[PDB]
Parts: sequence; structure tokens; C-alpha cells
Amino acid sequence: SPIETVPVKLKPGMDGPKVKQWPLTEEKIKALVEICTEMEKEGKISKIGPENPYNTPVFAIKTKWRKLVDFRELNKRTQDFWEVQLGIPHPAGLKKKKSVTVLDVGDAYFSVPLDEDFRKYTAFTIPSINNETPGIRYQYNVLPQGWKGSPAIFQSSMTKILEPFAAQNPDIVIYQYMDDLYVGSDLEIGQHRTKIEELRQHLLRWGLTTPDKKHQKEPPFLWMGYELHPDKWTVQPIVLPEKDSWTVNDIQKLVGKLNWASQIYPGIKVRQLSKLLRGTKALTEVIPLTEEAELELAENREILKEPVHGVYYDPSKDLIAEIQKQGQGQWTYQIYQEPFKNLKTGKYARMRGAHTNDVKQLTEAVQKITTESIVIWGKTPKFKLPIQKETWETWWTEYWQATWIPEWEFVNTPPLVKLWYQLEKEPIVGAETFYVDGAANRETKLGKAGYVTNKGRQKVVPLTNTTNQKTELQAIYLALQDSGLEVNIVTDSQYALGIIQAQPDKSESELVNQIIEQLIKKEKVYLAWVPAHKGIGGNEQVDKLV
Amino acid sequence: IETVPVKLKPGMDGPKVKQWPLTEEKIKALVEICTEMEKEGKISKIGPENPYNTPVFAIKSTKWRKLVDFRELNKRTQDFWEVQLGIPHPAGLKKKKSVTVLDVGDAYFSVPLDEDFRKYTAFTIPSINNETPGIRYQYNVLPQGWKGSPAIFQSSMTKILEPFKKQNPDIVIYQYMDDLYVGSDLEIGQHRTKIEELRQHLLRWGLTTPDKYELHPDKWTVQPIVLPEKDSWTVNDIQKLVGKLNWASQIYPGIKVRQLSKLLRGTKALTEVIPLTEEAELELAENREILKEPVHGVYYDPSKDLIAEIQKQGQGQWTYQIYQEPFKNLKTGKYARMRGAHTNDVKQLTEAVQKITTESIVIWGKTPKFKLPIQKETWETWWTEYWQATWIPEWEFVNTPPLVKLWYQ
Ligand SMILES: N#Cc1ccc2c(Oc3ccccc3OCCn3ccc(=O)[nH]c3=O)cc(F)cc2c1
Ligand SMILES: [Mg+2]
Repeated sequence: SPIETVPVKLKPGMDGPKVKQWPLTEEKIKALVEICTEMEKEGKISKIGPENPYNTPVFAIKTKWRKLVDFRELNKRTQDFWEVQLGIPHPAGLKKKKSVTVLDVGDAYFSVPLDEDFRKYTAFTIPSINNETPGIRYQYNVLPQGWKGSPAIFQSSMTKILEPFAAQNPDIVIYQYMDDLYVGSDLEIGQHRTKIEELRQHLLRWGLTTPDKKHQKEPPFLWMGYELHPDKWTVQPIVLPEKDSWTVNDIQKLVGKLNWASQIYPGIKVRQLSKLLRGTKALTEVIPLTEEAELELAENREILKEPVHGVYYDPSKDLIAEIQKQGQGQWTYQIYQEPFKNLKTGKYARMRGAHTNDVKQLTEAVQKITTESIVIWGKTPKFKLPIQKETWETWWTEYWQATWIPEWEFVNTPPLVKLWYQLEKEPIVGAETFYVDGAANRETKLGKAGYVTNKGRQKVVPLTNTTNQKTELQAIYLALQDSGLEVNIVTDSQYALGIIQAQPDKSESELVNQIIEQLIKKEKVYLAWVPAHKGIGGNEQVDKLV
Repeated sequence: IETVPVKLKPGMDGPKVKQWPLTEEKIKALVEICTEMEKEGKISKIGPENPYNTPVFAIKSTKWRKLVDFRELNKRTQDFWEVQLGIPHPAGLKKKKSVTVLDVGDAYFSVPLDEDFRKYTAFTIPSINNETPGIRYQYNVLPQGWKGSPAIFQSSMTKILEPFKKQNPDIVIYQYMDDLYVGSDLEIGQHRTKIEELRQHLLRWGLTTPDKYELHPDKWTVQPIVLPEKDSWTVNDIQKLVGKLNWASQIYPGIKVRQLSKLLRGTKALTEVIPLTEEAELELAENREILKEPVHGVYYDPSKDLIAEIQKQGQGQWTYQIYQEPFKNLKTGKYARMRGAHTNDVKQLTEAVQKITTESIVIWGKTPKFKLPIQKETWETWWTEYWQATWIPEWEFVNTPPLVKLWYQ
């Protein structure tokens, strides 16, 4: 009540809400006047004599009716505020305290006074006697529920009411979150209970009620989908439904639960389950689950059968993070400080790059984990990674991008990250030289792929249902098939040269996978490029053939 | 101390950028720096009724400076503060035999900022793990990194500098935000003594400068492309040469290549040697003579902001081109510096970007938007670790540049 108000404007040019009242049923009108006389006696609202042009509607709903006040037309018109704390603390980032209590602030918004000049814009009206008589005219003296400014003004008002108490108690830790205060301390019990009663009295002096020690929440705390325990944290228990049929809505809910669990349960995989969502977004469209998807789901149920817990942060200990590969471009990791307990866990996936590579994906995962470490603890982990120094050094030296590689050390746990093949940097003396080309018709969608070599060999292969780029990859696949373990290849396609000079380990296109196999098998492969249709020689004859 | 009113371009709200997560060390440096600035009056804490936010960073030489990213507030003010309080850009600064840069941002911190405008300079010091909503400030004086600060101060600056200009007519002095470029054709010792003269003159009038770093824009601008000059050429070398000339031909009108193409008449093996014809040298030498000239008809366009592309070359080298339209380069060059115990791809890239931006400022008075070859989130994490300029270029992150890596070195 004595709290300093936060000044509040209307948006420029805009003026306050004038909205006609809807008719109200007889049972609701008296039930509203009943709440209003009590809110007035408490000073939260006040009657007005209509020199005030504004009005907004008032609904009622329910052994105790509650009052509702639609405020969209006013929230449309008031100024923006500082955005109200997006996100929440991660329990892996909390530090243990010998005592923790949770105070619910009751009537939170109605305890903080509204700015005076702005109050006139919250006027509302109760119709009386079937619109035969004028109704009462109230207006708010405190933050309305559902007003656009209430959460942020209450946040800063609370932060200002806590200032003297934090100043007098440097060692006590307070977390704000909406209606709640979370107080932790290393005081011996009883001294902590005394400090909690001190803070409660200080809060009540500013007009903020809080639960009695008989009503304060008991550990473990059920908070935002976590179980917060005195010495460990975990997610609240996950339930995966068993259904005879699955809509896109159900697969969304399931993928969400599985991602949520993945922060503490290691090894959860989401690739095949989410490939089901790649199609049209119609929410009710029933989709059969695929074989690999139900295998993934059962393998997830296997990990979720056994409960798992995480530990809280200790600043004195080093921050270690370890990464393991799984199938189809999936990676899992643990952030930990101690050998048998994790701070948290997680996953990463290649997220729709058409062709990728194990070292690139491992680097992107280290990037994701570095960003998570900075967010959650304000530092970056020491890394333990399944890759040798020569492998990563060779990749980051050949690679066209710049890249930061943090301090890391080898962990010889298979699968290992390796370079599966290397193109030669210079042409191979003594190795056959294929000139290759491929061409297709964009309308009829049939094409040809072929090659011509310096030994004198020539070949052409028909193709149905193909595209002009797919044929040029097919021509290279042909030269790889028909050569010895050392082969020079000369293509006229920028696209194929880009796909293959990236040295992918994997692709969503089966033809590129079939090329990758041949590249791992061949001992040496030099790939060269020349412009098409320039009569270069070699390429001229291959282009004539196709 | 009467504030200059500051108005935004019509229909334009204030900046509302998100503030990056920062490590605990950098948050502590920002908290100390701001705790001091608040009691010097330069900044003040603000309430929930201020919605705007601008990003803040901490950089380093052995102590932490704060660095505000005013790019969004600059787009929404200075573009109407270039048409109104714009700073003309001399064309002689690109020609002087030497150019030194001097930091003079401290001068802004006396001058009050317009009372109605301060809300738009709000910034947030993050908490770790969202423990708290951040510490929340706004500026009460002209902020460094805002492009309105030099524009408001420029009358005082041209006044303070005028007697030194009358003493030394041939020196060139240009101001881009916090920095003062000073160019002379003097011998390097005379140039540095004149720079110290300007430093002492600036001190007598109450402008401190940090030092207690020269450019040479006789740069040989936009270097010609070079063909390899091998003693003997195989089919592979001729193929790479013909493809490189063919890419050049979409830039240089007169390239001829047919008598190099007939030189590979057969379906030869890649490593077979081929003698060059008396006809084929007519291609090679003449394409070299035509490759050793500037492109005709390439002019700088004020209406269109500059673009800069970079390509990693290996061995610590980086090629770059500043251009406004494709294949119409206004400048190209190569950055190269390495120390094995002190260099990596991001350090080299950030140093190259600062060097290119400095060249761009000396030449045209505005900065390019980079097309950086790096993962987005990697750069967003690590770029501050080697940043040193008070200004920040615009940038985006570009997919693969294929095979041109050989074509630009
Ligand atoms: N309902 C509820 C709720 C409850 C508590 C929350 C919370 O306690 C803390 C407040 C201040 C310092 C540390 C804190 O927690 C450390 C972890 N922790 C938790 C419980 C326990 O018994 N012991 C223990 O070590 C922090 C928080 F971020 C959210 C909280 C939410
Ligand atoms: Mg072709």
C-alpha cells in the first residue's frame, strides 16, 4: 500500500478504452456487487462519478463466485514494459543450501498500488435492474489481474521491498519468481526459521501476506516439472501413453515429453519419432508409426523404467562435459563434476543439413554445450571427446569455415570419430582418368549418365525418374564402380563437386551414401572440375555421348 | 550544458534487442564498471516502464572495458542524424602516405544527453542461470558507440581542432564515431611527432587519449589476379588454368581461351605433360596483359551500403573483397598474420574483420556488411574475445564458398 508507484503511459496517439457493457444475468449482478463492496472496503477499488468516459466489461463465474475483467482493449492501448523474465533457473545451476523454504505471496497484484494518473483508464460498470437504472462505477487503485503491466511492476516492486532485508542479511539467498519467493541459507535450523519469520514480518509490513510455517510447502518441491530434493533434482515422472493410433498431436506431446526427460535421463533418442512430423501439419492426421520409430520408443521406455537423478552445482569443482555418438547423427552428452553423478544430460541432432560429417556434427555439439554451460553456470566446461588430435586437426585445417576448438582430451570409448576417407590434393600418376557427365530432361524426367576414359573405355547408363543434378552424381558413382582402387575423375558439375568435396560421412540421399561407400573403398581418388560446354577435351567427348 | 534534442525517424520505436548470456567473469567486470559509472552520474538504474534494451559486452589491455552494441539504436536515429548532423568524409584520407587512429571517446562523457531520449539507451547486465532479472541501466550522457554522440559533439570538436589545422594545413583529420583518423605525407618520424603534438593539444583542451598503430592507404588497391607461372604444365594445370580464366572472363571483357582449349584436343590422362603452342602463348601472355589492368567503369555508389566477403585460405591467410554489385569489386586484399602459440581461426577472422572495417572507413567513411564464413552461434559466442574496436560492423553467416578459394589466391 505505501509502495511507490511505477508511472505508466498510454501508447502515443492512443486514448483509453471506451467499451459498451454487455447485459448481465440477475444471479451474477448481485454476486458482483458483493465482491465489489469488499474490494472497496480493502481500498483496492473506488467508486466514481461519471466525469470518466472509459469503461471495460465485467464477467462473473464460479460456493464462491469470482469476478473477471476482460482487459484486451486496455492492454492494446498501454505502453510496453520491460519483458518479464523469460525462462527459469535450471536446477543443475543451483547450489546446495542446508535449508530452503518457499513463500507464496497471496493477493500479489492487489497489494501493489497502481499509478494514480492511469487509474481512470481502468473504469468498469455493473448494469442494474435490466438496464432500467444506472449502474455503479468502480475503478482500480491497484494492479488489475490481467493488466499488461501487472507482472513487471509487481516484479520490480517486490525487488524493491526486498532491498533492506538483503542488505541486512548478506548471506541469505532469495530467488524471485512471480507469486513466489524461494529462500535458502546455510544457517543452522531454527536460525533459518527465525530468519524466515523475520522476512515474513518484513513482507507483511509492506502489505504482502505469506504462508504460516504450518502451511509452507514441504520438500520435495514439485516445481515447473521438476522434483527438487534437498540433495538431488530430477524431472517429475514421465508418462508415455500406449495407443492403438497416433495423431500429430500425440506425436508432438510424446516428442516433447521425451525431450524434457532427456535433460537428466541419458540416451533418449528422438530422430525417428520426429521424422513422422516432417510432413503436413494437420493436427488430427493419424499416422502409422514406423518400425524404427517404435523401436526407438521402446528403447526409450527401457531407460525411463529406472528413475534417475541429478546433482546441484559446486563452484569449487571442475566442470566436465562428455559426448557420445549414437545412430543416424544423434549425439548425447553429460555435464558432471563427479564420477558417478551428472549435473545434467542432453542430446543433439543434425537438424536437416542435406549431407553432414561426423566431425562437423561433433563440433556443432560442442558449440551447443558451450552455450548451455555459459547460460547455466557462467563458465565453459572442460571437454572429454571421442576424437584423436590428428583427426580434428586435419579436419579443421581442411575445412572452409573458421572454427574454435576448446581445451579437450581424448577418450578412447568407441565409437570413435574418424576421417573415413580423403580425396587426393593432386592428380594420381598412373591412375585411370574418367571423364564423366550426366544429363536429364526436366519434363520427361529420363536421363543418361556416362563416362569416357583415357584408356579408351566408354559407358552409358539409362536412368528413369531423375533430375539433371542426380544424373551428374550418378556419373561419378559409375566411374567409382568401374575403376581400380586409384582413379582420377573429371566432372563438369559445380553441384556434384560441392557435395563431394565436402567429404560427407552420411547423407539423407541414398545415392550419395552409395558414393561414400566407394570413396571409403578406393585407395586414392582425385576429383577435378572444368567448365561445361567449352570443348575442353575429354569433357567434350563425354558431353557428346550423353 | 544545454542538451541537444534528439528525435527518432518518423514511425520508429526504440531498440529492443536481446542481451547475450555472459560468463561470470565478464558479468563481474560489467557490474564493477557500471557501479562506478552510476556514481559518476553517467548512467542510472531504471524501472519496468522502460521497455527498450541494447546489448552489452566486456572486452579487454589488462583491464575490462565495456562495449555497447548500439547498431539497432544507430539504425533508428543516426540515419536521420546523417541527413541532419552528418559528418562529411574527405577523399584525401585514402591517399596520405600515413594515417594514425586516435581514440577520443572520453570527450562524450561530460556532455549531457537529451532528457526525453535517455530511455532509448537502456541496457541490461545479465544474471547467471536467470537467478535475477538483470541489472537495468540507462545513460545520462552521450554514450560511446552511439552515432549521435559524435554528431552532437562535432561543433565542439571542430572548434577544439581548428587552431591545430591552421598550424598544419596539409594534415587530414576525419572523425568516425569515437575515432579520429589523422593522415600525413610526412616521414614516419615527423608523422609521429605531429601525432604527439595533436595529443598534447588535445590534452590542453581537456580531451584525454589512451596511448602512452598506423595505416598506409597507398595500398595498391584491388590487386590484379595472377595466373600460375609453372615451368611445365600438365593436363591438370591447363584445366585449372582454363577454368580460372573462364571465371575471370565474366569480369574482364577480352579474355580469349580457345587456343588453350584446343591444346587439350585428346581425351588425355590428367598427369600427362603438354607443350604450349606458339598459338597458346598468345592466350596466356595476352590474358596476363589484360588481367593486369583495373576493371573499367566500377564506381562507388553512395545509395547502396558496401558488402564484404571473406574466404579462408589456410596457412593463416584470408582473402577478402569489398564490393557493392557482384563481380564489380571496389577493393580486394589478403590478411595474413599468425603465431602458433597465439593464433586460431576465430582470432584471425576477428582481426581480419577489424582490419577490413578500418580500410573501409578510411576509404568511404562507412562500414561494410560482412558475409562471414563461420557458424552463426560459434561467432556469437566467441567474437568478443579478440574484439578491440569501439564500433561493430553488421554481419551475416554464409554457406559454402566452393572452389573460389583457389580462384582468389
Ligand atoms: N517450489 C519450489 C522451489 C523451491 C526451492 C527453489 C530454490 O531453492 C533455493 C533457493 C536459494 C538457494 C538455493 C536453492 O535451492 C538449491 C537446491 N535445493 C532445493 C531444495 C532443497 O531442499 N535443497 C536444495 O539445496 C531455487 C529455485 F531456483 C527454485 C525453487 C523452487
Ligand atoms: Mg554436365
